[PDB]
Amino acid sequence: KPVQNGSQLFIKELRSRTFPSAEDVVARVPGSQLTLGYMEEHGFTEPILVPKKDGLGLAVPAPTFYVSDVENYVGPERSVDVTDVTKQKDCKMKLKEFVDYYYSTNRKRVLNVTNLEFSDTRMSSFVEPPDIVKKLSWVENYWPDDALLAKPKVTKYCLICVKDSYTDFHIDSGGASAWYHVLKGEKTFYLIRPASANISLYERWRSASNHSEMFFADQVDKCYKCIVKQGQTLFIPSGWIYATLTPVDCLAFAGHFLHSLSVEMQMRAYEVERRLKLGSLTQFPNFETACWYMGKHLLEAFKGSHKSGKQLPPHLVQGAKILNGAFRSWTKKQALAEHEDELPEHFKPSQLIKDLAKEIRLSEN
Ligand SMILES: O=C(O)CNC(=O)C(=O)O
Ligand SMILES: [Cl-]
Ligand code: NI
Repeated sequence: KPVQNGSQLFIKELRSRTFPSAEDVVARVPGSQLTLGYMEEHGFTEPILVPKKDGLGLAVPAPTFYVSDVENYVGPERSVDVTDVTKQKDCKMKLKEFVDYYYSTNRKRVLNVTNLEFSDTRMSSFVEPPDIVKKLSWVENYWPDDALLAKPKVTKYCLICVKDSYTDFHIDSGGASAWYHVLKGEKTFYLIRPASANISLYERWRSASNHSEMFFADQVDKCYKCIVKQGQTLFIPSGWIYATLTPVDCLAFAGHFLHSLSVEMQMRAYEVERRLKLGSLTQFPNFETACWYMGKHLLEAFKGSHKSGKQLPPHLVQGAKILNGAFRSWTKKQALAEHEDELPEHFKPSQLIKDLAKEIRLSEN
């Protein structure tokens, strides 16, 4: 007799379990200290909690902004993805109907909205991602405004979760990093380090037919518990395997981004999700396109280095090597035309690869 993940009993069982504190792993940092220099010094390999939004350059509405306000600014008629936590099955419904449920007393069901991207709505102007995210983000820096392919629509999510909701262990799509801001309520994260063997266990667990009957954290050494409270912001690094529990009704904002400190992990995660073939619904759209733009940027940086007389930093050269490898796999004979759909206009992949390979050789000397 197995326990279904996200069921009433599961939650009761999970609430009772003791986990190691995120204390020893999650750094608490004031917003003004979260700079590019800080990220480079530490490598953004561990999650970071910023207890107050001051200095982050994050814009969000006041905590007097309610789910009812979300309905108004997003649009009552908007189709949204709703997860039935007690079944771990998703469905579609008008936001109006979810909001109706949310304000119901005697909720029979445990339902959440965790995929509402609002950048195309009136609510978009009320939220601006942290400055550090804009500084790190490959799309923000390298995807041109006049591009014929649409930017990955992953920059502004509104998360609405009722008390006792649960999101099972996962790695976010594209191995993207995340910022996560709790506006009202609190959100508990269960964090697992993306050590290589953990990643492999994760892939095997997730590919198993009975994954919903198995608590993944049982298979790893350390799963850290991190409570994120009202007004706090959590930055989750590339590749981290995590689940969440919602202790009280919670409203949160989040966004996802790729960056130059985790090229290797981004590719490893992308490779895993492609073998899993999930149709994630939360997929990082045009991950490959963002990588092509990064690759073009790196080539320009290499060429520029000859005029500046200053070498690119080692992690960028290593990043270039990893990207060039991916570029080769995506354009191989058998490498499909699913891959060609993600190539930006005006790209000559075989020429880019050859030019990057040469610049890398020159740089290494
Ligand atoms: O909000 C939650 O409980 C879970 N959200 C995520 O996993 C995410 O934003 O990527
Ligand atoms: Cl990005
Ligand atoms: Ni997630």
